[PDB]
Amino acid sequence: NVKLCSLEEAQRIWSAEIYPIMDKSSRTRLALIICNEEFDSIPRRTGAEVDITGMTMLLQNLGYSVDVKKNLTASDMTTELEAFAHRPEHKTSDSTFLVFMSHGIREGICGKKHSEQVPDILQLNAIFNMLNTKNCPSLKDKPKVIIIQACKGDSPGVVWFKD
Amino acid sequence: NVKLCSLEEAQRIWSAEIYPIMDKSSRTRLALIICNEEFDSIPRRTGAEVDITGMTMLLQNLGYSVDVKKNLTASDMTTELEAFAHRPEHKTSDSTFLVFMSHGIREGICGKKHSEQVPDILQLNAIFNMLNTKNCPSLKDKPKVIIIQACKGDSPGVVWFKD
Amino acid sequence: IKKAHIEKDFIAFCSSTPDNVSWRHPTMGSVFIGRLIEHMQEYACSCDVEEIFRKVRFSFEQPDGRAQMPTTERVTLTRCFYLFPGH
Amino acid sequence: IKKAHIEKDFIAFCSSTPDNVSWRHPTMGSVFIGRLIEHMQEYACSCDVEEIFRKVRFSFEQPDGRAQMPTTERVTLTRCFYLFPGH
Repeated sequence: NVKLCSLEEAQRIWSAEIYPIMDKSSRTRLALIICNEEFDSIPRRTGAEVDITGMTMLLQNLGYSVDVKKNLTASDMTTELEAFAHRPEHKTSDSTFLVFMSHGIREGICGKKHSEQVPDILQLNAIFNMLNTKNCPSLKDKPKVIIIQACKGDSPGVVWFKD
Repeated sequence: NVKLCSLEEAQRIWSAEIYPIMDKSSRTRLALIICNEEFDSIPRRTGAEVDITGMTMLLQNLGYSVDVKKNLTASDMTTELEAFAHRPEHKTSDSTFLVFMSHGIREGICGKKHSEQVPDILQLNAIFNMLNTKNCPSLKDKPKVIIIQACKGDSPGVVWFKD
Repeated sequence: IKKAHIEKDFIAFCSSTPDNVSWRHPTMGSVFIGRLIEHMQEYACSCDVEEIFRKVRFSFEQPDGRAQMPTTERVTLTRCFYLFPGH
Repeated sequence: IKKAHIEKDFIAFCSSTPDNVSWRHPTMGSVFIGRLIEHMQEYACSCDVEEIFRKVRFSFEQPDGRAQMPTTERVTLTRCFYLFPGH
């Protein structure tokens, strides 16, 4: 589904300020999609299956082996992210994509058990920490792309004006 | 001190995805530098005068009228930022630069009165709020560049490895 | 022992600005996700991810109907990330 | 009344990553500031601010001596910001 970069197009792009790409036949690119659709205290995220489908197909077509995890608490997300960061395939990869799709608030991403009374939140800070040079040395010097579909609060995000 | 963009160079850059620049003779570009050098409870930031000089000269050479404010508390910084956002010259400007240089911690930028016991902190969130579409309508649709020289905490920002 | 940056070569792309909502159609999916896919499909061949993300932000420029503004966060990319699709 | 995005066309460039120190020479000044000035002087003519900031980050790539990694934050630039110096 992705428009291809031709050999002359890649030659036009290629000098010393581009991330190096590994050989197609030997590389083991990994990507992870975490999507919460069903919640204990928040309405179902209908349409999330459309999001999972599109993102899975796109990332696969870009050369990534895609793992999909559904309906997890923040603790489960943490465990999954820790396991993902430890994957040996990253050593023979040149990059990674992390996709998060859920309900969200100012503090971060909602786990399936989230409530106003009892918070179940994965902080963006924690995602970076779990994927940093200390906790994920295999992705040192390699681009790590984090995509997050979620509210960052309940404000419509607008101001009104007359003139 | 800035290498100039030639007429053919500007024609090479110019299509619909570039911020529009106002006429040189009619535009009133503004920039603000807030630099804390002397503190009540933190050592003097020796060399800050070098920073003020360089940033002032650069921003002036890029066409900005530069205002410099020194040794302020977070409240004073807030008052100054509010006054800056209200400046009518922004209406006949196409952009702005905000430069902050001080001691810093995780929470934000240190005011001159800052201590571990009694915090004097300007949060990055507040800077964005004071310059947003509601509080600064004159810079709607115009690029706002925020530059911050400060620690974001006391960690050396490194991990060690054998191999 | 040798030193390495604790945090480097990251980019985050979020569906909206801090404090603010992101929208999702019950049958057509999340608008940010759909917009991202379409731009990645079109521009991965010719643009680096930072450029693509900027293009995505541009598509949301007009605050028509259910307004939102995607945001790039915590960028420590030191080089351009081109996906070179097909390679 | 008409709607407008509350937050748009911002870019922040910080001297280091969250949690981490930024360095300042007592006589030569802050390294991030000095590096930024030099890159703005050289690349304002040909590169947009996002590109320039990326170039600045690249200059800090090697964690030699007093390591730090400048970070771009809260980016809602919908277009390229070229300074067109001389214009």
